[PDB]
Amino acid sequence: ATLDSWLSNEATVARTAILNNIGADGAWVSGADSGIVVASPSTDNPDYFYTWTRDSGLVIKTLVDLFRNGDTDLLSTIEHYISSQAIIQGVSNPSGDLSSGGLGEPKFNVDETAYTGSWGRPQRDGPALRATAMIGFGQWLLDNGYTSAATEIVWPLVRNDLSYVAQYWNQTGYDLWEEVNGSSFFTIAVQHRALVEGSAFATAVGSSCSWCDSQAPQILCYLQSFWTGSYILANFDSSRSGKDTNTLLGSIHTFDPEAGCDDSTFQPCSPRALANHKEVVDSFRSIYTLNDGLSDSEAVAVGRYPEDSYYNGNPWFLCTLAAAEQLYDALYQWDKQGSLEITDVSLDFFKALYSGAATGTYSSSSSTYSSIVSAVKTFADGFVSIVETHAASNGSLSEQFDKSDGDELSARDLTWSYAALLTANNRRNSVVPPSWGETSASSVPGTCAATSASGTYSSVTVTSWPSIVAT
Ligand SMILES: *[C@@H]1O[C@H](CO)[C@@H](O[C@@H]2O[C@H](CO)[C@@H](O[C@@H]3O[C@H](CO[C@H]4O[C@H](CO[C@H]5O[C@H](CO)[C@@H](O)[C@H](O)[C@@H]5O)[C@@H](O)[C@H](O[C@H]5O[C@H](CO)[C@@H](O)[C@H](O)[C@@H]5O)[C@@H]4O)[C@@H](O)[C@H](O[C@H]4O[C@H](CO)[C@@H](O)[C@H](O)[C@@H]4O[C@H]4O[C@H](CO)[C@@H](O)[C@H](O)[C@@H]4O[C@H]4O[C@H](CO)[C@@H](O)[C@H](O)[C@@H]4O)[C@@H]3O)[C@H](O)[C@H]2NC(C)=O)[C@H](O)[C@H]1NC(C)=O
Ligand SMILES: *[C@@H]1O[C@H](CO)[C@@H](O[C@@H]2O[C@H](CO)[C@@H](O[C@@H]3O[C@H](CO)[C@@H](O)[C@H](O[C@H]4O[C@H](CO)[C@@H](O)[C@H](O)[C@@H]4O[C@H]4O[C@H](CO)[C@@H](O)[C@H](O)[C@@H]4O)[C@@H]3O)[C@H](O)[C@H]2NC(C)=O)[C@H](O)[C@H]1NC(C)=O
Ligand SMILES: C[C@H]1O[C@H](O[C@H]2[C@H](O)[C@@H](O)[C@@H](O[C@H]3[C@H](O)[C@@H](O)[C@@H](O)O[C@@H]3CO)O[C@@H]2CO)[C@H](O)[C@@H](O)[C@@H]1N[C@H]1C=C(CO)[C@@H](O)[C@H](O)[C@H]1O
Ligand SMILES: *[C@H]1O[C@H](CO)[C@@H](O)[C@H](O)[C@@H]1O
Ligand SMILES: *[C@H]1O[C@H](CO)[C@@H](O)[C@H](O)[C@@H]1O
Ligand SMILES: *[C@H]1O[C@H](CO)[C@@H](O)[C@H](O)[C@@H]1O
Ligand SMILES: *[C@H]1O[C@H](CO)[C@@H](O)[C@H](O)[C@@H]1O
Ligand SMILES: *[C@H]1O[C@H](CO)[C@@H](O)[C@H](O)[C@@H]1O
Ligand SMILES: *[C@H]1O[C@H](CO)[C@@H](O)[C@H](O)[C@@H]1O
Ligand SMILES: *[C@H]1O[C@H](CO)[C@@H](O)[C@H](O)[C@@H]1O
Ligand SMILES: *[C@H]1O[C@H](CO)[C@@H](O)[C@H](O)[C@@H]1O
Ligand SMILES: *[C@H]1O[C@H](CO)[C@@H](O)[C@H](O)[C@@H]1O
Ligand SMILES: *[C@H]1O[C@H](CO)[C@@H](O)[C@H](O)[C@@H]1O
Repeated sequence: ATLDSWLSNEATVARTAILNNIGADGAWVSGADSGIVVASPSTDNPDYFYTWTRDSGLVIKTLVDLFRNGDTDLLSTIEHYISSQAIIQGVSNPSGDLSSGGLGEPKFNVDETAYTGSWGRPQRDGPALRATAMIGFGQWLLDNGYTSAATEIVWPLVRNDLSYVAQYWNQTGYDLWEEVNGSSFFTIAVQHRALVEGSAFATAVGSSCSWCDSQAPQILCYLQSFWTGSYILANFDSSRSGKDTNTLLGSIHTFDPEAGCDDSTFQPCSPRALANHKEVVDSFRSIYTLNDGLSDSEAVAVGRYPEDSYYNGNPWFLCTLAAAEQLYDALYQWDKQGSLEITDVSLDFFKALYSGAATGTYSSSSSTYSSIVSAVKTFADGFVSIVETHAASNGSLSEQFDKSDGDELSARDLTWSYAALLTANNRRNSVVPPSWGETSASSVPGTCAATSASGTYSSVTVTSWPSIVAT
């Protein structure tokens, strides 16, 4: 269709735009140091000309997956990023120093100096996301015989971030949207993931991560509290409803292609994640004029949370794409398992798309399976069409699009918007990320304990990168 062709061309635009936003050769961000991912080239109204640990980590993880799939030209970009982080980790900032909380700092100036003004800090999801991005490259390094780079450069940087996660996971902080000071689903979910793959990586380089091991099961134990019985609570200590795309992001970014539809880890096809998906998406159906007239079986423009007032509260490209990505992941999981199950928890999600839905197990060769996956694929593609409809003619994706007229607003050419497009497109094409070991990390302890474990901190100096040839 035109969606297919638009996506193929947009994926090329997205890759280029991301590179334009990374220093020190990025065309849109002169001033940014080497390997510094800038959130947006917008220097004013709003000023997003800074580097966020979260956006950077999410973007780099996307680039690492493309690289491992054959986009070898991204190698230098990844190396520069890792080199820049060795410096950033040691930058004394309002959150602290390397070993005293500095790693939880949300953003920095593009020249690698600390941002000293007031900001919602700390944001504990950053160290987890940065660790996950680096671990993926470290795995490639190990697999391709560059053991030294993995052991001496990557591992020590990762060890710092994992120590921060294990030490402070059970403390409040700001959510990914930088507004709620409390405890957040997305954050807890990505932290659990980071400790699990961090322990596997530590073992691989001949070291260990005892703190990853003791804390991961406890974080997972706590993660269960976010399920309300009908949807996933985005944050504790909040007065909002709790329906928030924060939860869809938590699911797609902790998706493991080897995982079943596990409720404990909220995988994309888990009854809990599907039930949550309908609750979150439905919360935007009546608040945006842009959604007027659409029925419940049709995709709609999705924002962050229904109570949002940032720029008056509008749909976001990355949030609308996350709604589609969770479904592409679920389709992949159902296909790989050879069946789909409908339970009392997920019945409403399915019934909205296929009125004949009934609880039961449906094999991939059954008529019901076929009807359901077709309906789900159409629904998912629907979200992507809404994005296509509001992107600029040359493919530019801003942070938000107007709730009434769909015009682009807020930060222009948002790097995260482009990475979200690349991942949704990949999943749509059944291109999945490497597994993180969910299959041996979904067991919940019988009793949850408020605890922590302190790891270790040590400053890393990147003397030089070996002549790595990636073919
Ligand atoms: C698809 O096509 C689109 C359209 O062409 C492409 O998007 C355009 O991309 C160009 C860059 O190639 C952008 O140029 C920059 O513009 C800003 C000013 O932007 C504001 O004003 C624009 C003009 O407004 C007026 O005209 C329009 C009609 O043309 C009219 O409608 C409007 O009412 C008004 O009359 C606006 O268009 C623009 O809006 C956009 O952004 C909004 C905010 O994000 C968003 O909400 C909107 O929806 C819209 O998207 C906005 O209001 C210039 O400031 C900027 O100049 C800097 O960069 C150039 C080099 O790139 C440099 O020569 C300048 O000296 C200056 O450099 C500073 O900033 C750089 C980073 O931006 C930095 O690297 C430099 O070192 C330097 O930084 C230092 O100083 C700053 C001072 O603030 C400081 O903060 C730093 O710390 C540091 O010390 C560019 O000229 C267009 O804005 C943009 N247009 C649109 C509509 O988006 C798109 O890229 C294409 N996509 C693809 C994939 O190809
Ligand atoms: C550190 O780790 C410990 C151990 O894991 C954490 O302790 C657990 O904390 C959770 C969350 O407080 C707690 O769960 C609550 O149990 C209560 C009953 O014992 C419930 O009343 C409470 O209900 C809320 O959550 C439900 C979903 O589970 C919602 O359906 C319900 O509407 C409630 O949500 C509203 O109210 C809360 C106030 O609790 C508010 O913050 C929300 O925004 C929302 O408005 C929870 O189920 C566990 O019992 C605790 N476990 C133990 C063993 O003590 C601790 O929270 C961690 N601390 C940090 C900072 O990480
Ligand atoms: C970029 C960021 O901007 C906004 O956040 C800041 C607010 O503008 C400030 O007002 C202040 O928010 C405080 C509230 O006013 C207060 O009522 C209470 O909620 O505490 C808040 C924190 O102290 O500071 C905010 C920064 O912490 C906007 O609300 C926020 O959502 C924006 N974040 C986006 C930007 C990027 C960069 O691409 C992403 O990393 C985030 O995920 C986006 O959500
Ligand atoms: C998640 O992982 C646990 C082990 O930690 C399994 O028991 C479960 O079946 C799933 O694979
Ligand atoms: C599954 O595994 C976890 C540890 O990962 C245990 O805590 C749980 O009791 C179950 O054996
Ligand atoms: C948190 O609590 C656990 C036990 O509940 C300890 O093992 C840990 O050292 C920390 O005190
Ligand atoms: C994390 O916090 C626990 C308390 O829950 C401490 O015992 C531990 O030393 C670390 O500081
Ligand atoms: C956590 O606590 C341990 C023991 O005090 C330290 O070694 C570590 O640096 C972190 O502060
Ligand atoms: C924690 O442990 C690391 C790795 O063993 C040390 O290098 C560091 O100094 C701290 O003692
Ligand atoms: C802690 O560990 C780092 C990474 O190996 C070293 O650079 C530092 O000198 C200290 O041994
Ligand atoms: C590790 O941390 C030190 C400061 O404690 C820095 O000088 C070094 O560049 C690295 O970031
Ligand atoms: C890397 O190593 C250098 C010394 O070669 C230190 O100055 C830096 O703090 C980091 O440990
Ligand atoms: C690169 O190698 C130098 C050799 O002196 C170290 O000092 C530095 O810590 C980095 O590992």
